[PDB]
Amino acid sequence: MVRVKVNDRIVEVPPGTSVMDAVFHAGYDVPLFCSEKHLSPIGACRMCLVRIGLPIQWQPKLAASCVTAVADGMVVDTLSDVVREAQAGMVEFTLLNHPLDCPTCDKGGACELQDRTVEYGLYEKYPLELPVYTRFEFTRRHVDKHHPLSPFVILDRERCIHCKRCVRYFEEVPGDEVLDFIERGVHTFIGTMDFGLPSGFSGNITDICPVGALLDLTARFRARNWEMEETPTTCALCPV
Amino acid sequence: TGPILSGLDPRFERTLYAHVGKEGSWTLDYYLRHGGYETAKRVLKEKTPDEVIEEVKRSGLRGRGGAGFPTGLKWSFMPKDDGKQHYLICNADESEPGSFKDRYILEDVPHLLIEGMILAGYAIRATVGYIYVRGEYRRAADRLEQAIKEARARGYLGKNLFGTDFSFDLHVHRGAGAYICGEETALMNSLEGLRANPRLKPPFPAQSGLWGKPTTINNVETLASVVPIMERGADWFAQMGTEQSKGMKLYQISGPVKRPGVYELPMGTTFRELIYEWAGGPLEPIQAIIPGGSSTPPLPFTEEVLDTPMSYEHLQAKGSMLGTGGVILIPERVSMVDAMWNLTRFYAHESCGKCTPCREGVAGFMVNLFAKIGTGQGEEKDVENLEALLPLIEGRSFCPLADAAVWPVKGSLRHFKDQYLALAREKRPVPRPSLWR
Amino acid sequence: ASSERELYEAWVELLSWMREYAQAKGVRFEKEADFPDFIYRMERPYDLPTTIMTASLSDGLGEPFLLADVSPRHAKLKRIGLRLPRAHIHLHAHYEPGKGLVTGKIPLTKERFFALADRAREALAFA
Amino acid sequence: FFDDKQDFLEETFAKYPPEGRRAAIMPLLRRVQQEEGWIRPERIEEIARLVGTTPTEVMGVASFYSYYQFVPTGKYHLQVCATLSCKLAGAEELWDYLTETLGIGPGEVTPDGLFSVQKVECLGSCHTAPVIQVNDEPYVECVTRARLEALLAGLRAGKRLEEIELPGKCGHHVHEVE
Ligand SMILES: NC(=O)C1=CN([C@@H]2O[C@H](COP(=O)(O)OP(=O)(O)OC[C@H]3O[C@@H](n4cnc5c(N)ncnc54)[C@H](O)[C@@H]3O)[C@@H](O)[C@H]2O)C=CC1
Ligand SMILES: Cc1cc2nc3c(=O)[nH]c(=O)nc-3n(C[C@H](O)[C@H](O)[C@H](O)COP(=O)(O)O)c2cc1C
Ligand code: SF4
Ligand code: SF4
Ligand code: SF4
Ligand code: FES
Ligand code: FES
Repeated sequence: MVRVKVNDRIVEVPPGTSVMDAVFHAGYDVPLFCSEKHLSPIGACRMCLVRIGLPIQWQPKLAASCVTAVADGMVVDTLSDVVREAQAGMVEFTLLNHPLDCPTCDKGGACELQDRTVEYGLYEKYPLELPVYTRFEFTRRHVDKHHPLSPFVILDRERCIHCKRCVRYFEEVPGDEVLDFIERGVHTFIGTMDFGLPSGFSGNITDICPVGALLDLTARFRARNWEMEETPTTCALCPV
Repeated sequence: TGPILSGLDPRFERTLYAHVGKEGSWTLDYYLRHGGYETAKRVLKEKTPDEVIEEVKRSGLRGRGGAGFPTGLKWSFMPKDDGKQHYLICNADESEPGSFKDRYILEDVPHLLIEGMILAGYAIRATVGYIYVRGEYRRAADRLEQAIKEARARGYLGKNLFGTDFSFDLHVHRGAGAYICGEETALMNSLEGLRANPRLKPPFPAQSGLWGKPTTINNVETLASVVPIMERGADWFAQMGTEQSKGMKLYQISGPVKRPGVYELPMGTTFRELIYEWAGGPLEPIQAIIPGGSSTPPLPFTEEVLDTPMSYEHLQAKGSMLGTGGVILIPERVSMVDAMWNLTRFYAHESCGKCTPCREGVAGFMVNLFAKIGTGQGEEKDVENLEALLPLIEGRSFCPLADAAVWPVKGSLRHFKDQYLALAREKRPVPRPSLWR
Repeated sequence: ASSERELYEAWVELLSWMREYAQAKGVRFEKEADFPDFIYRMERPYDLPTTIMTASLSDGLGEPFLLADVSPRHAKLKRIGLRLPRAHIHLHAHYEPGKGLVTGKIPLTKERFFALADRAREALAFA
Repeated sequence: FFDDKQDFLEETFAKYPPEGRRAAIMPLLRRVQQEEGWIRPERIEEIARLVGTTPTEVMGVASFYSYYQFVPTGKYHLQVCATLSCKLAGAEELWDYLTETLGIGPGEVTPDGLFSVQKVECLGSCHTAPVIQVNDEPYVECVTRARLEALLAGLRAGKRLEEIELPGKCGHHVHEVE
């Protein structure tokens, strides 16, 4: 198997492994929005960036660890100042136009954006200088809000960060295309002409959306993510 | 004189743009009367595909879309035999500002392009090919379909061409005016019935293109340049330009000049020759020029700059690059801030939205930064921040359009950040003089 | 300058028109979102006239066809905006003194907005 | 819409592989645009049913390009190029004068019923700037105030673009500026 090195660690890993899996299998960490388990990785959020050497032969531009294959004897750097500064910058770009709904957002604590923001954002700039959070002091993007797409799912087009998870899933897993973007640029937004949301497996996007865009109407405004008492069990509605 | 072509030396032979504008040049009869389709006849029955590929490989013919990759080696990357159907893609999406050169090739000399596409299809075993034209070129599209119909009637596109075991056919597909759809991997999405969000480059279209077939995409100027190469020598082609820039190039110029337009000139002519001998010299004092297209970084108006040979190497060593040879003159009467303003707003209009940096920063932040600066609102803070912003976008995007936005701004700062500071520290809007009549 | 004030005032005025249309064609109007600087202002004092920032006209299917927004209280480059979803149509109005509410240089009167919303209803609304 | 024309559908679907029917979304949509002036949802549903795909994908596609209009436009949809070259030739003042005279927004239509406005990026004729396009047709190039107002007075009286007297010279591939 192929030998990879992450910042202090050497890992055996099968050849077809993505660099991201080699980082995490190596025990390091990297932001993650565009990619998902069982979904085709495509470099979209540009969060998964690492440094890659393949001889010390450092790459010119940052490598997308979500769509990078791994080669034997590669050096992966996730702790260099450049990588951390770039990840914080991309978080800044992503939260740029976000609707300021966290306290009243149904996603609350179990929101990947919140966690990766507090994880990687605001690189240590060098004093005890009075810090500034956001540079964006302009008018934010405002689109349609709290729109029920279906008797189970509600849609907030402002919270979408334009990942591909729901449409990637919709084409891949059920094979039922009842969702895709409409326009382009920053005006891009999610919509449908199939209104009943006919596919019998739509609910999973509720869990996948790294933001609170698509939320469960049957569980909207009941309790907070940490507040619910979890009971892991097995469903007996059908024999699977 | 020692054999080297760098300008107006009298041994230059117009090949592509010769018949442009001549009335009835779009008739197949015109093309035939000047020796057309002879090169297809000779190559199809004499040469093998590897031979016509080696021919263009030795021609030094580099990609005419702006890339510069040897189309010979490019075709050498193809499977070159697999049993599957292959496709040849004509990229007729011309969307870079200041670029109007291929338009009239498509309008007035189509059968040159058709012969070149037949040559490339013979080279790469392409039996069917598609021509993707932008939704703003209707005259060229009409003339192209007319030419294809004529060739189909007189037996130039058929089951078996000229007795040999090769086949070829072309099909036109009109676009709807989207700059990103010109991207070679996004064009295939747009045609295929998808939204034009680019594809992964590590799989190249030579190995996976339209509908999974091994397609090859070449620029219109490249396909047209194939025909003379096969016609009269590859060395004759390589007779023009420096050691890394062989052949001729279709330069075009726009701006406050006496007679802007197109000139089929060798690679390496000085900017002074182009603007002054040909375009008649500027009409107003120019503060800078954008050589390649719009995506290229501006360079100052200097004598040591005016002497620069327009090539794939001399501009490389000066910081800018030769995208299309489409020069635009920026005068002192218009602020650089306003020029890059319009550039960034244009690139914001045309982003696909996949990459966070391009979509968000460019369409929301960068354009807003330029607006605040040049509308009499900015402060030095915005210029510092925008200065730091570009390296956060350049390195990491799925398609280089994002880099296409920062490099012109990047250089615009490295030579004219001072200007912005003025408009920052004066809190002055960009000057708005009356320019049109 | 101080034009901002009247703009927000003018913005409130705009909302009235929207609501009126709702009763005219019997079409659903919805308050989309209120000001954050009014929810999250805890003790801080608040002088703005209304609390609503974003609203829309939704068709029978609930999908909006017309959107209107106003700039927040502390943001740079303040404006009022209109958008037709799915139609790639954006309008950006200011308030010029003496003239009134104007889209750039062209006045934005009640009749213009009524016609625009009626065109959206006839064309874009699915049901 | 495409019910009437099945020969055209056969011709378009023969241009693409039997599995690549979806490519046909591009031409079919276009045929609607120039025929009816704007794209209705029914057109999109019909394109999907004919081509064997979901209306959602087709709508996303159609809204991806700037040319495809989904609201009514005037009989003469004046597409104004606003790019660098055309601005340097006065697309700012041209656009300002045009819109202020006609009194329209880019989303709405003149009450006369034949004039709509829209900004467009590079029309690929830069030396002859400024440039304007009328809904599908070869550009009216070298647009000066006289050229614009004459084109307007002609179109107002029902003159076909092919038959309108345009003052001034517009070069083919080069053009003399004086
Ligand atoms: N309208 C216009 O004329 C415009 C022109 N441009 C110019 O065009 C350029 C865009 O060209 P790109 O598509 O980025 O080309 P590129 O430089 O990335 O690659 C050139 C060609 O060779 C192939 N290639 C490169 N490396 C390869 C490898 N190792 N193995 C196999 N194949 C390989 C690529 O697939 C491509 O077809 C811009 O950088 C700019 O200069 C850009 C925008 C608009
Ligand atoms: C974002 C993007 C946009 C592009 N737009 C164009 C274009 O409008 N016209 C063009 O000829 N090439 C364009 N290209 C370059 C393509 O690579 C080009 O079709 C291809 O290089 C043709 O190959 P050739 O130059 O070897 O003949 C674009 C590339 C990118 C990345
Ligand atoms: S999606 Fe996440 S970051 Fe955004 S408002 Fe909801 S909890 Fe906050
Ligand atoms: S709605 Fe959610 S899952 Fe879908 S693209 Fe947006 S962020 Fe991703
Ligand atoms: S740089 Fe990224 S977001 Fe921008 S057009 Fe290219 S792929 Fe789309
Ligand atoms: S994680 Fe690789 S770009 Fe989204
Ligand atoms: S700039 Fe308007 S046509 Fe190229």
